[PDB]
Amino acid sequence: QPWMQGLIAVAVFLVLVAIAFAVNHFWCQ
Amino acid sequence: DNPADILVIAAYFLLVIGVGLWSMCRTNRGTVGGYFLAGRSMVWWPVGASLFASNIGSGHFVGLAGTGAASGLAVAGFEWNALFVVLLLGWLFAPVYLTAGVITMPQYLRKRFGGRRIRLYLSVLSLFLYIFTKISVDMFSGAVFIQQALGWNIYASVIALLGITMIYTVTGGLAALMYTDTVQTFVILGGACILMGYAFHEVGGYSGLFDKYLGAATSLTVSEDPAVGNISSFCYRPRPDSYHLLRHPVTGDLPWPALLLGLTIVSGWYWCSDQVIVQRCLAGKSLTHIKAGCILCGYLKLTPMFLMVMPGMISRILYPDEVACVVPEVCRRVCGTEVGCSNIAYPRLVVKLMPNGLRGLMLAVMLAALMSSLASIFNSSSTLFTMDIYTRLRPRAGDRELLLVGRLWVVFIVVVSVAWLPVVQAAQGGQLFDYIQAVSSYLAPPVSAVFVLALFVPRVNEQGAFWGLIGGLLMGLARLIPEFSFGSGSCVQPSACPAFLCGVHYLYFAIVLFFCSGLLTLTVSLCTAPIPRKHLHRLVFSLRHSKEEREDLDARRLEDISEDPSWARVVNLNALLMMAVAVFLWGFYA
Ligand SMILES: CCOc1ccc(Cc2cc([C@@H]3O[C@H](SC)[C@@H](O)[C@H](O)[C@H]3O)ccc2Cl)cc1
Ligand code: NA
Repeated sequence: QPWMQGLIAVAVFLVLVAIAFAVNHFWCQ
Repeated sequence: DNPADILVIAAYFLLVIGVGLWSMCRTNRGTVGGYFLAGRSMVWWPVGASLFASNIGSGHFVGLAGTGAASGLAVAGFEWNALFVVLLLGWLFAPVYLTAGVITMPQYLRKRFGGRRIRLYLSVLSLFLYIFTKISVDMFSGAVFIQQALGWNIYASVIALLGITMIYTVTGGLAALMYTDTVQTFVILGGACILMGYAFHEVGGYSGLFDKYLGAATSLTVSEDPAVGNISSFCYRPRPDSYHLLRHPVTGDLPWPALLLGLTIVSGWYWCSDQVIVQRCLAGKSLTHIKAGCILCGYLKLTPMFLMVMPGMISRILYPDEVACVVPEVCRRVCGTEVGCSNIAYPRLVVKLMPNGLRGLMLAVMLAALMSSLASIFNSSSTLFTMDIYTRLRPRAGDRELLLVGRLWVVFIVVVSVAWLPVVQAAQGGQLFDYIQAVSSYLAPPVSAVFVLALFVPRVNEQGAFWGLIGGLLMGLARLIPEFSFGSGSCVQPSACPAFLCGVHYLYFAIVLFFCSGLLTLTVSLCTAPIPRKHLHRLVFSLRHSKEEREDLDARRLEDISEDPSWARVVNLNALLMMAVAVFLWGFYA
């Protein structure tokens, strides 16, 4: 199904932006 | 010859003259700031509409629909990489170039490293890139669309187009061009949506494209020429991964690691290190207006897969014996190019699907695309030459002589392009769109490699940056010269290029060349003595908020890139949403 591929892509993207907020919050301050 | 077509072509000219006249009546073009950087006064919608219209040419219509017909939908790769890399422009590079107070991108490297030699080198490489990879594609694709749609003389018509974009360029500067590009983006998107509509109606919807495309083979697959004979089933049948962006990493026509890395690298030069796009980002009223326009451009850069690529695939379904020809005799009869006829895809949908009135609109679309792109190149090259080269030859120049020399360079770059038009007409079919993207992947990664180290790694010094660029030109020129030596041929007539040179996709050589320029720049930097921080304030991403007194290796209201935290909140949340939509659409077609 294409719609599932799209949503998995967005899910992994929101995981990576949550990781970006984690890394700069613990490692820039 | 239709009353309607002629009226629709002159309503378009009245809009372009109307907004030009309003802009010149508003803005000041007696100063260098005004004429070259719009007085630093442009708001979000001019910035983004300009970034879109400066990018999208006649080559997008001819190239992306051509390649869409030929190979299916992974050329949307080109346009969609841009969403991610226009976020880079705003959030990472333009902060630094607005605090550096630079007018040209060679001037940034002068301020950052401090030799005479890097700024001159970059100007001359930039000017040749604009002749080879930007002007050539616009002249070529214009000539395809005139030859097919109109049937006029493709010498006279290119001269007349090039002449009127000369007058449109020299008459007002960036200000006029940006505000006008807000019209030209509306005209481009409007007419392109109307043609998308007629096309998708003809094949019977979106469902119709995806159940008819893989069947869309020509029925003329046997030659009258000895030592050709029966054309292979590999090269007239459509590619069986045609509906997938992410193609096989070793045997794909566009391998997915090559798409994602190699286009992020070359797109990084194009969007973030290149005077044509970055002049739209040095003419903004504020950094928050630059970030807003980055998002408008990025949402607009989705549109090209649905407005050029899919139309071209609908063209292969509707005219398979003319758009998907493989026999040399047949291709010589159809489009005058023995090596294929993909390029007529968009031109042929326009000349067969549009009624009496809207053919004129689609001529307005291609004219809008071509005019916007050539004017953006002629203005940016004007700035590049005038500011960098003419102030080396005459230092005590001053803001009047510089405008005269800026307008006389536009005349010179038009005449050089006229002289270069027969060479680009020597490129035969859709090979040219492979040539341009290959030359980009051989020259630009060294420039991408310096600007990322000039901006993010303050240890890198002038000797490093210079030998980085020249080491790169040397590695890159290896591929370019040995390739152009054996030409291209086709799928029917494979070239004799030894495979180790060719068989590595040019987007993979982009990645290797970037890391080799990077490693050389870092190695020569780390051997030689560094640049201290008193030389580096407000010119490195680390030091873009400094307030300390820089010491130039070469008023304060441009130095300040603080935005209102409410408006910052808004552009930061729209960027994440725009990324989420881009990622969803890459998932959908991967
Ligand atoms: C097989 C190749 O066929 C094609 C590749 C690209 C295009 C459209 C095109 C795109 C670009 C830009 O290319 C840069 S990378 C230099 C990207 O960053 C940017 O988003 C693109 O708009 C430049 C010229 C052209 Cl003709 C057509 C055919
Ligand atoms: Na354009």
